[PDB]
Amino acid sequence: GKKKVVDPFSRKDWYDVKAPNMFQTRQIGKTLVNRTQGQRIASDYLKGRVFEVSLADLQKDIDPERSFRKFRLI
Amino acid sequence: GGRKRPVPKGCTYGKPKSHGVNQLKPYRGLQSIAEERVGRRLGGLRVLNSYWIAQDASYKYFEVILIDTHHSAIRRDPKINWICKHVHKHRELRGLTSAGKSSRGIGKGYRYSQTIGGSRRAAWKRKNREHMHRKR
Amino acid sequence: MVNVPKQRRTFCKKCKVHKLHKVTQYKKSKERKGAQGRRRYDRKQQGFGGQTKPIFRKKAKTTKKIVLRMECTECKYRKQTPLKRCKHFELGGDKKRKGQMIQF
Amino acid sequence: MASKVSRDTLYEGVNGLLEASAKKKRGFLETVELQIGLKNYDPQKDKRFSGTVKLKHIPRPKMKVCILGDQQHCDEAKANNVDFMDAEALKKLNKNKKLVKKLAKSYDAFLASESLIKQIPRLLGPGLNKAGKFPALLSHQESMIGKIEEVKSTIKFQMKKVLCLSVAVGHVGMKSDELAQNVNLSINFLVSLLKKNWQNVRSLHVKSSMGPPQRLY
RNA sequence: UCUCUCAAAUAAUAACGGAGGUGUCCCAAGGCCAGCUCAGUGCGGACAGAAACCACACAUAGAGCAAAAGGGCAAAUGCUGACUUGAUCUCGGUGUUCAGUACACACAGGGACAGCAAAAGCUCGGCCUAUCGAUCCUUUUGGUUUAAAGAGUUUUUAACAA
RNA sequence: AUAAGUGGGAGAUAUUAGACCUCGGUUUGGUAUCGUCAAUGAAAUACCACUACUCUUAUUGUUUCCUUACUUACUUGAUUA
RNA sequence: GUCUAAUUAAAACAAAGCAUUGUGAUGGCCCUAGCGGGUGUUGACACAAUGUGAUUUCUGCCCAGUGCUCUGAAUGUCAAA
RNA sequence: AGCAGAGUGGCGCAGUGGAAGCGUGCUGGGCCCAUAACUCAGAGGUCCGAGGAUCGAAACCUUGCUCUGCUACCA
Repeated sequence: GKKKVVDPFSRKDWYDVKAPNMFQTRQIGKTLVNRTQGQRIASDYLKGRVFEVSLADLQKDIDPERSFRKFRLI
Repeated sequence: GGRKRPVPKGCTYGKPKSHGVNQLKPYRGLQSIAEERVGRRLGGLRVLNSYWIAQDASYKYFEVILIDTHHSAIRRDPKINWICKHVHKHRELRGLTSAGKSSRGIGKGYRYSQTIGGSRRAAWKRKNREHMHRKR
Repeated sequence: MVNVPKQRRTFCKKCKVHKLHKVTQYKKSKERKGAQGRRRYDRKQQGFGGQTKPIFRKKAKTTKKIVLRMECTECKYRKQTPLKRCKHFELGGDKKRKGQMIQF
Repeated sequence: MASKVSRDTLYEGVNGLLEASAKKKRGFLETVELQIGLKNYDPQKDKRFSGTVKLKHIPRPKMKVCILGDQQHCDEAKANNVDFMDAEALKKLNKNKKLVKKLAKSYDAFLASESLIKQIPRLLGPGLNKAGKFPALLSHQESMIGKIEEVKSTIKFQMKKVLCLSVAVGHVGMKSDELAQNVNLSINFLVSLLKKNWQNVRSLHVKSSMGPPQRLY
């Protein structure tokens, strides 16, 4: 019988996600992770996750020759 | 603990009053049970008493007081001479040991009026006797 | 339907006078332990002989005789009266009315 | 959350209560109120708290009581310094407001004689009942012998539908000894009125008008 | 359990005899008094006919009195108004059943206290004849009384009366 | 005005001057601020609650209690341990 | 193929086949009051528990009722501690 | 007897102190050749009963009826 307050949005922290070195922009973001409880490992609930963004956009090739080519991050 | 009736798992042949198996309990204390077992193996030593040291779940710890009646120290020395008398052979089974005396329930007075007058068997016999005097 | 008035003038032996009494129904009042036989009753049942005292079944008894508790306003001394068997007891009765319409 | 004089965790004695003079921080004469909670007194049911008490040492009131008086009853009250009116006053009081320096509800309290109790519920009823000044036998306005009571301190007390009772027992500028009799006497009448509850009085309080609560044994 | 009959004219009296009913119903359908006259018929009265309400004459119970049936009754026991709670308290008797006992219900009284009516009187339920239950036990109401056995007090508790 | 309700009620606060004071202060007059009252309602709320509602948080003690850590209890399995 | 030795040898029983049920062993099913043990020097192609009855062919509809079952809303009801 | 739950237009079901609402059925209009279907218009409430509370009760309270489930008791 859990029952949390409400507005769990006003319980989910803040975090920055870094992209890779040899691309261009090593910030790809900031995004909203669960607040670290000693009854939740928020760090593990950042680790297993896999994303895809097309490299063209991150590379910021304005007229994108790279537009198609989809790229995955972990 | 509970001395669960040695029943065949067949229901105990008779009246509903006798149908309890597991809630049926020793009229003899666990002190005495400790003594009687020792006494059969050690039939040459005569048991005075038993006292407790410790208890967890399955077992109760006792130290049992054993006397050598065939040792001339104990023949020797006047206070304990009377224990060498043949009247004290296995006290434990006759409850002349402290454990056994309590289970047989011999206290003066009233709370024990039946059974102090006769030891536990004896009281029954006196009561149920037609004492027929000759000169009726 | 036995209709019964909320007020009845009847004899009360403390006033030694016929005085007005407020009328109430008696009912039956909860079984209590430590009752005299109940203390004994429980020991007798004490367990593994299986339910000692015979369980009364064959109940045809459609009603019960009502007792009215009549309590004198002046001396507060209370008087018991039993009445004859009737299913439906009412007090301040909604007292049946003579000739009454059945209308239009 | 209480001022340094009173600790809110401490149930003050009736002797300790008298320290209401500290709680009149306001330069002017605050009213002392005695504030009682009722428990398992079902307020919707026939357990209806109604009473009057005459407080030995007066709430400091200017009480003008108005009588509708028939026969000897008018005379009786007249001796006891009542405003003195004889049923023909219904028609002055109601229909219109008086004139100058007087409102047609220039009465603090209302009394009507039993003979005159036919006329007032029809005529006076809309204006009086909304005020709550309406004379009931539970409000104990016999105001002749009730008049020496009323001016010299009679307060009525009635249960709210949330089942609370809120009494005025005094003014704070009243000597401590005099306050003690008024709080105890008010209480003693409340105790008389209690219809069979397990714990009819669950907490007793006395509070100053601008000023911090006291919890009372 | 009760009525009528069987049941042979006191009473008693049976069969898986005959026709039936009872576990309730009712603050009046109790209690009391006053007034009234019903079943039914005849004769008048727009709406009114065979039957509606109104009006008079006749009329032994043929009606109505909760109910089964049989008794009973006409300034009532019925019907309608009025006033009410004696359908009460207490103790004893009596009838039935037949030990003429238990029980239930009924009948007449003594001691209370009344209820009603002008009163005389009547009235311990229902005009009479059915309508309901032992001990232990549960419980309440009663006097506020006795005991809880080494003394009190107070909870609890045992009880005696109905 | 939105009184959760409701009892009683016959004013309470801020400022300034004068008198009194050692002084917070007290008395008196004026001034400013809603009001019991006026206004007019279900209760009148200056004047506060007593009971309580619905939201939230800290903290101890207590109680309901779930998970996870150790191995020396117990349990299960293998061996000239 | 079996049986009511001593009145019933069959159409009954069993039976292969067919289908259904539980269980990964600190289990399932089972005995013993208990200790301890059977299946089991067995390991799901096993063991245990059922029902129908070769081959061929067919296996419909019905979980309302009575059994059986469940990671089921499980502050229904609900004991002692 | 303990405890819990249910009863709202004919029917099925919503409703948290100010009011009577939806769907489906039902009636008529119209769409349409016609009906089916749809669209439109109207009709439809002792809120199971009674009483209390409060200015006002389906609403809250309580008692009673009715239904429903478990469970204890037992002269």
